[PDB]
Amino acid sequence: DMDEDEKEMLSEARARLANTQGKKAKRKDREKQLELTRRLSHLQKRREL
RNA sequence: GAUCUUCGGAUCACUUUGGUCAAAUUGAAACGAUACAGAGAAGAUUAGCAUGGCCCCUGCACAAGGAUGACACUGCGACAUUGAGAGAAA
Ligand SMILES: [Mg+2]
Ligand SMILES: [Mg+2]
Ligand SMILES: [Mg+2]
Ligand SMILES: [Mg+2]
Repeated sequence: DMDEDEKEMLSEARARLANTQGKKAKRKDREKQLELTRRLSHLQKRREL
């Protein structure tokens, strides 16, 4: 337990240090990812037609 | 027509029309239904003020609210070289 719990906090800390984007960065990129993914299906409909 | 007065002749009164349709689908609000997604500040929860306009609603308002109303970028570069080595073209 004690060896295991030390290794958990050591991995959680590597996440904190790694990313600074915040809520607005993550939600703004998903909007890009949805719009881009939406087109690829929409453009295939144009070639299909 | 009326009043004077020769049956002539006077005199009074003078050009309307507020129209985005000439008869409610195809010429002046959009919202609503549905589907998805589902709320700032570098752990998580959290008050806010501003900031900039081809974004705007509520409001008599130069009060105040509306998520802090919402939305918001950050490669370039006015190009020097040094010294050496290799390559193709004069
Ligand atoms: Mg306000
Ligand atoms: Mg808030
Ligand atoms: Mg409020
Ligand atoms: Mg504001």
